[PDB]
Amino acid sequence: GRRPARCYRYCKNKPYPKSRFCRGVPDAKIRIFDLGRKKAKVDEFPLCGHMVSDEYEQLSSEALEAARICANKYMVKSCGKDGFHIRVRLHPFHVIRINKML
Amino acid sequence: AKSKNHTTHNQSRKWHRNGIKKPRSQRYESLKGVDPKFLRNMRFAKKHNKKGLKKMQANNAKAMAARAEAIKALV
Amino acid sequence: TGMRGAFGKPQGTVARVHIGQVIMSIRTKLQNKEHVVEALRRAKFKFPGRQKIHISKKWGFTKFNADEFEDMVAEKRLIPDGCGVKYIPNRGPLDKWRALHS
RNA sequence: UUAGGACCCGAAAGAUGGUGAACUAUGCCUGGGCAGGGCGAAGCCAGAGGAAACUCUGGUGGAGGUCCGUAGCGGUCCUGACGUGCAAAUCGGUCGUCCGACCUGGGUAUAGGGGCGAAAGACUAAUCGAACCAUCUAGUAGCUGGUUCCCUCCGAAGUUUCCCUCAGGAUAGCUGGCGCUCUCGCAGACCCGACGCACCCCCGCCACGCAGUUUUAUCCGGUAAAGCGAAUGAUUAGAGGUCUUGGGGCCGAAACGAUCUCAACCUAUUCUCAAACUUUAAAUGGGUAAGAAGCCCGGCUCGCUGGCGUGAGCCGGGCGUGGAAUGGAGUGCCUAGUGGGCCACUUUUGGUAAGCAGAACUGGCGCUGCGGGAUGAACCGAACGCCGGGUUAAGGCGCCCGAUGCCGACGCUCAUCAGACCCCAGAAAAGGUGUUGGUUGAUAUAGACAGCAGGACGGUGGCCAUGGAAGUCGGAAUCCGCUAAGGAGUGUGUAACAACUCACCUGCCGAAUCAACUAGCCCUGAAAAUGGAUGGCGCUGGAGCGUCGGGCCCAUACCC
RNA sequence: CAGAUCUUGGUGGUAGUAGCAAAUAUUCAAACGAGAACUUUGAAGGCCGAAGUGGAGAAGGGUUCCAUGUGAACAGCAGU
RNA sequence: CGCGAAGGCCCGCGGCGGGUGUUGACGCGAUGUGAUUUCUGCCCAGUGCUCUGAAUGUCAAAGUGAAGAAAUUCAAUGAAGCGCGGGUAAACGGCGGGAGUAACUAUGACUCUCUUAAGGUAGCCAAAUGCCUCGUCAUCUAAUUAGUGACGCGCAUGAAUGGAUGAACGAGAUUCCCACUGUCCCUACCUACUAUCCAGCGAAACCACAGCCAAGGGAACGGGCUUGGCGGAAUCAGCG
RNA sequence: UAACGCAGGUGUCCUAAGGCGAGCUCAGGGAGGACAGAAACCUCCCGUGGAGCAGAAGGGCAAAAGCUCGCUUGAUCUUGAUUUUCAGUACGAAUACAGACCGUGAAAGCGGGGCCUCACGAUCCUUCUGACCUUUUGGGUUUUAAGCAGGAGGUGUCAGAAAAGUUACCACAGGGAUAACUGGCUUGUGGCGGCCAAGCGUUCAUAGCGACGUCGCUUUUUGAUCCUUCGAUGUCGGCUCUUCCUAUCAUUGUGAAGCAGAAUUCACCAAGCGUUGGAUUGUUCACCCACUAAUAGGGAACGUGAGCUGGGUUUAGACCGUCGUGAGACAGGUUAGUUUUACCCUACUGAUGAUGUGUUGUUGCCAUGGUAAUCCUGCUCAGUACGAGAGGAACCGCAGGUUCAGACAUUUGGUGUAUGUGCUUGGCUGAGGAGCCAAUGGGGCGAAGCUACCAUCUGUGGGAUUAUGACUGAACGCCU
RNA sequence: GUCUACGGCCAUACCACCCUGAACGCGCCCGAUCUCGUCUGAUCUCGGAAGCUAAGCAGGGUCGGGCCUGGUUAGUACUUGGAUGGGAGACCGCCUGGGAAUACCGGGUGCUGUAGGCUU
Repeated sequence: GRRPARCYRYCKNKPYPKSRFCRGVPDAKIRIFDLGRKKAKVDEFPLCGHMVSDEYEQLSSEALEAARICANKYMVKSCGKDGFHIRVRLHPFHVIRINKML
Repeated sequence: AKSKNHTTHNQSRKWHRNGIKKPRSQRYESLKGVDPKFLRNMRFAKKHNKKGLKKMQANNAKAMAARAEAIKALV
Repeated sequence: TGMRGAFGKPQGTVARVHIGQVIMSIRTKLQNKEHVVEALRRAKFKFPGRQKIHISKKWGFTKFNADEFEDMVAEKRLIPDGCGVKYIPNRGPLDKWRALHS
């Protein structure tokens, strides 16, 4: 169903990463962590823009798929198609559990 | 039938309401567990000071008097 | 099932951020300051909570920083390799690196 | 603990021995009763018809577990009346059968694990899925209820292990009583401690001992943190180097000779992680040792130990208390209650969460009142004999209510939903030239931002798209001159639009102007069910919010 | 003794309240009498309407039968 | 289905005891189904019942032999019942699943196949039995989860644990039409006995104390407590 | 140091996989060699565990604890002590010792099972083994039995009973430590509303919607929980009745369009006022026919059983299907099935009376509480504005209606026991006449009275402002 | 200065290389009668001294990999104890005290006990 991200927003369990003891984990909805002109040498782009968190929270890998597209979808219209370079500095590792109780 | 499980948190008050935490350290702790081969001997060394009057302390008696005579000259 | 035994089975995957962690990062030319600063706030809306946005002092994605970087590249302590720059320390047998290349 | 009930009262049941068929169930003997009408079976007579079989028509006849229906017997519907009634099952209307398997009196039979049953577990003296009466009997019950005078002193548990154990017990634990062995001021008029004191101080003398503490010395671990160009695992992105490779191929030996070209690899780098990964690795924490149970010499003993050493144990002799702070320690019995727990700061597992379930440490509530939180287990202060005086903590000081009736200090805010105090019963992502501060970049006498002074200019519907586009779906394209001044074009609606119109600035007037971020308060975001709650009334130079002063109020606390 | 839906005995509020409504119906005069809606006589109006609100019996009751008298008590008001 | 009486079924504490039986197979006793009409399919593997038995596998009191000093140890011999073998379903009961195939596509005569002791035959229905289900089609209605009539792939229909049907009958269960009406639209009015008031006579349930509310907290729904709104003697008929 | 937390394993396996000693070194990789290949066998090199040690995982280990050889049975007999299981009780397992007899090794040493952590069992009873064993009841011999010590036969609910169902015919002790209703806390799920803005809306992100993401609210959905009641709160729906809410279907006032007019869609102040008649089903729900301005959603212990109904759940009787061998069960179908009490207090609607002005009476004022009116059609405006056209309204008037409210009896209808007057059946006073009885005999017509959307009349004026539109006008020389 | 035999600590002792050797002190080595084990006298065992430092070994070197000890990272992270501290909440500031680790940058590359030689 919906399972809105209000439920899994705080960080209230010990890390439970995808390993041999946790099978059946799906694949995260984000797969391409780098996009733009990736071959650009370090001489090229000296203005590194950051986004920094401010709450010790959890970000769903659902969001990272749409945050990557949303910021990419703008830059393409602004700079060009090989004028920038984007890297998601966060990886979804900590699988989160669900229970169907009807 | 269904019921609640335990909890354990007055374990420290009852603990120290009374209760001295030492085993009464003591001189002459009992010889319980020593090597029997070793212990047999120390039962013999005792046995040949507790037996008789002429053999052992006749040597003790002489040496003591020298301890008696030697020390007095200093005073 | 009546909650007689409720350990969840996995779904979805989440990533955690600490206060000060860096979520997303963008490289660009120095003339595209504004294109970065507002594309990120466009991305900021697909994330729970609030994230600060600022432009880094660090040249590109390198470990090294603002405009002292061009000296070392000239001084021959860094060399550009793809998306990054190698640090050339002096503990390595530079008498077998200078002998190789001054 | 056994019993005589065995604290008192309490079961559903079990056994022995007897009384009932006057209700009812059924068989039998012997007696009583059943208006009035319909339908019209056999059998009989006559008439007609036919060869006969026998067929038609009209009568007579009075059969039936037959029909309408009264007594009698029963009990369908109104789910009618009464429902502390007329009645512990009746009454009114409406109903079924009424010559038969019919209804009824009396006499006799069958009796409880038995009778009897056209069979519903029905009936057996208003009681039946085994009656009634007396006795075993005061039957057992980890299970409810109740337990009778005052004061004083002490005062818990809801946890361990085992149990056909989960509402109970045994066992540790916690609690009380009775003491006992010593120190000890119950120490004198002779002047103590390389050990403690009262006091000449202890001829007798445990000053030795011990702690929910720290100091000093030495051990111990693997949590937080951190790390992965450190092992295992997970994982992204480029660079460079040539082996099997391909896919596209070229030659036709053959092209990883070369060269394009991706690629599995290797090399150094890089992005991000781990409760069941870890090189490092804290805070807090766990034992020990802190002297007489010692320091030190001389001698003796051996059936073990062997260079001649021995390790242990015995005798004898000199030095006694040896880090800080606190008051006395040690020890033996008998033991009732408890073994349903709960809450909070923190640490923390399952869960979306829960006034949910489950754990560690500490403190609370139960067992506990008192001041404050308007009200309340558990929050803040504080622990209770009966009182007077004084001062306080937490709270507060418009009035309810003891206290600001200080001419209290600096500020912020208009709410047609203001705000008003730990736990707490006061909602968010997002917005606001409402308002008050801050940060950053600019521009202003080579003089500002306005407004007056001209406007989206023309080659030009450029070239094209043809998709219609003179600013528009959409196009590699997308300039010139003016350089005050206008993008081969930005918001409105469209037949291609006309049209509204989205900029730069000439001269004057002449000192502050622009933009973006940013936090404080206020506002929007903000929907629910009796009338409705910062505690109420009310409050706006505050009785609202922030940072703070003097003074003042009283608890069973502190002082006399 | 305060309790045990405690045992026995007693008394309240409820309360002068619910209630004295099944089957048509009584009225006038007179008598004894202290007293009369109710007893008795007379007059009238009604019903039970011969499967009876009639005349006799069996079970069962056991003196209720009949007469004289009484005004404690009972006859859910009263009463000769 | 049992039974020819030194018997079947049965009572009984016990006897040359008693009931059926003052009976005798056109009878007594034990069952199942339920008038008539028309039919009563396949399975004896399972669970029972019964029938026989030499060469008998197991088999207990006696009884017989062997060794021992004896108690005893051993062996052979060995009835009924079991084990072995027949019958019986109007005895309890039970009665399949896959593919492929005809001239458009859907269906399947047919063929292949695995598997039981048989594979549900005659009939019948979304029925008192059909979860999906308010099945699909038609009828009656303007509108019908209901009734009816067909269809059958029927979770889970079916032959005496009877199937199907059918004139008469039923205080049995359902649907519709004609007539009728206060059931209703929409309530009104009339009568009798009460209710009501008076004289007389007069009970019982019940009762911690008592009885106005809103919000708060609380054992998480207060009549009492906190903050408020407020409050007047004594009462009569009603009311839920 | 806990939960029906997590990822797993055991009831076994070994005469060697135990005990020694010796000699080697593994996994993996590279380069070379007849067949020979990526994958046999031969050689060299690199090789800190990357292999193996029975199995679960952790720990441990390279001249071993791994591999291969040679010999053996320390897996033997007997005392005690100690550790792990929070009773410092057992079993089990294990560690140091000691007394014996041995194994291997020249040797020092090691070894009384497996490299460590699990692989297991009381009393009673039976069975085997042991000594010149004890007893066998007045003495003796023998057979037999009883003893003492040590193993085995097993209780897996594993500190250890010998044990099948149903009860809807049920019973008793109790339980809110314990379920079915509300009432609580949460909000997954259900419902509703925002933010961002890729697009859809031929043109264009935002007239109307809005994916990828994210934030909340509500308790009218089902859940999760067990706090209150099991010495009883009567548990589904429908009928009747009141009030309340807004998240508004229609009505009054308004904003916007891709809005010409008509119809419409999004929104604001807004709960005053309305939101229907019916077939089927027990229905809440659903689906339909019809009218209408619309046929909006809800709450009050899932309102409302001393208000009713009892249709369906849900007792006892029954039949069918399925299951069970059987009693019986179904969270499948059908049928028949007792609904109790008000007079108490309170509230509520009515009705006497109360304190005070000396006592009475008349005529009136308003402090307060209640509140009430709502909706539509037709004519005209007008076939006009608007539109190519098809189509097509409003404001002011005129006339009437639906819903509701208050009355009234002139008319119409109903009532009727003025028991009024006739007709009339059966019986009864001898008959005529006049009458009576039949619970009001029956039936005509009916005064007064009470009554009906079934007849009749009447139903209203201002003030303050909200939404929105504006005037003047700064902050900010313009502009609002 | 150093070696040999037996060792303690067990990498500052290792590993890759390159350079030089202080009596055969250790080794390389020449053979297989005997002791002894092999497919092989390569290993193991046994008998010697013709040569040899080339190799082992030792000493040194590498702006070496490693390794030990320091420094910055940092008084950052983390945390014992307190509050009627902020925040709806995630969390955060403060007082009291304790207090780390990579990146990066330097320094170091065996000490030694007993017995026995060598002055090459």
